Amino acid sequence: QEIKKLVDQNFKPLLEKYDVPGMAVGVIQNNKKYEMYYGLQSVQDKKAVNSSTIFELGSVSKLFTATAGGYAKNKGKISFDDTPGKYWKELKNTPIDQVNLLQLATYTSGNLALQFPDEVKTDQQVLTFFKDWKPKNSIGEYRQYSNPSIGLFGKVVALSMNKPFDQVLEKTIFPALGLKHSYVNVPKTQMQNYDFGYNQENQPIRVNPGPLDALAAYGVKSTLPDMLSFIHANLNPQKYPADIQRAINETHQGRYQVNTMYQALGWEEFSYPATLQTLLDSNSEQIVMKPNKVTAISKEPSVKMYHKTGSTNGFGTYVVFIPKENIGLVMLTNKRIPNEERIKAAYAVLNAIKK
Ligand SMILES: *[B]([O])([O])[C]([C]N1[C]=C(C([O])=O)N=N1)[N]C(=O)[C]SC1=NN=C([N])S1
Repeated sequence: QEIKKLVDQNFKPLLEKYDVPGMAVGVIQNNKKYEMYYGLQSVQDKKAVNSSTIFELGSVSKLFTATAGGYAKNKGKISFDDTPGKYWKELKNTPIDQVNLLQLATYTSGNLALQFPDEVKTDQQVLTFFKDWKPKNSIGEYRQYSNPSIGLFGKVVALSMNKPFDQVLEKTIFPALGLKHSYVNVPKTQMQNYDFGYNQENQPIRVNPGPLDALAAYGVKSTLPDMLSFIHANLNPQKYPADIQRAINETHQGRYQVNTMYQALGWEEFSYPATLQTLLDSNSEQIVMKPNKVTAISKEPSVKMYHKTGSTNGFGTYVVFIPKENIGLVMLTNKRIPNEERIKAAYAVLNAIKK
C-alpha cells in the first residue's frame, strides 16, 4: 500500500502513546527515498522536526564504526587476526593483547561489559583500564554486548589510519558514503539543527560526555536524509566506489550465531524471511545484557536481512533493510520509545510494501 498510509498507521500513533516530541521515519524502496516527519525538534521553540534535524544514533553509531573497520581491513591497514597492541603499542604484552580485532568488534573478549565504569573518562583512564584488563571467559566463546569492546576496535582502526576516530568518520567514511550532515562532533554552524533530546519526563536532557573512545560505540549524530542514504549504500553497494563498496559489504558477513541472530560487524543479521519474534528476541534482556555462548557459522543464510537499534538518553533509532526486497526503513525520535515498538512498527510497514 502507500508508504505514508502504512507509516501513519504504525508509527504515528507512537508519538501520542509515548509523548514523543518529534519523529522522522524514512522508507527506501526501489532506490526511491520517502521521508515523513511528525512533530517538533524543539517543543519550546515550536520548531518542526525536519530533514535538517540532527538526531543522536546511539548504538546505530556502531554501524559506522563497523564500516570504518571494513574500509581499513580491505585496504590492508589492519587484519582481523591482529591484536590491539600491534597498533596501540602501550597494550603490547598485556592480557588484552591476546584478543583479536574481530573478537573486539563482535563482543567476544570474554570480559567486557556494556559500559565502561563511570570513573573511566580520560584517555589515560581508558589506557589504564585496558592495561589492567584480565580474561574471564574463554576468549572468543561468549558474546557480551559491549561499548568498551567496540570502542577499543574503533581506536585501533583510527590508529591504523593515522587519524583520530572523529576524523576517520568525518574526513573518510561519511564523505565516501555521500553523507552531508553526519557528525561525530556537530559544528557550531549546525547549532540550529541539533537540540537536546527529551528524557522520559519530557525534559531536555544532557549529560557530560564519557571517554572519547566510546564515541565509536554511541557518539554519531545524523539526519533522516543521511540515514536513508546510508541504507541505500547498504542495499546498493555497487553504485559506490570500490573502496567503500568493500567496506559496506564487509559489514554484512555473519561472524557467528546466537540462536536465530547472526552477529555481523555492527549489524545484526537474520535469515529472511524472519519472524517478528526472531527480530524481537534480538533485543531481549538475555541477548543485550547477559553473556551468551556463540556458535561458529557453518552455513551463512543465503537470503538475509539486517537491523540495529540505537538509544541515547534523549533519542531513539532503528534501522532495518532487506536486500531481496530492495527496501529499508529508518526511524529517528528525540525521545526513547521501547525497542519492541520500533521493531514491531517497522515489521508491519515493510511486510506490507514487499515487492
Ligand atoms: B545501544 O543503543 O545499544 C547502547 C546500549 N543501550 C541500549 C539501550 C536501550 O535498549 O534502551 N540503552 N543503551 N546505547 C548506549 O550505550 C548509549 S550510552 C549514552 N546514552 N546517552 C548518552 N549521552 S551516552
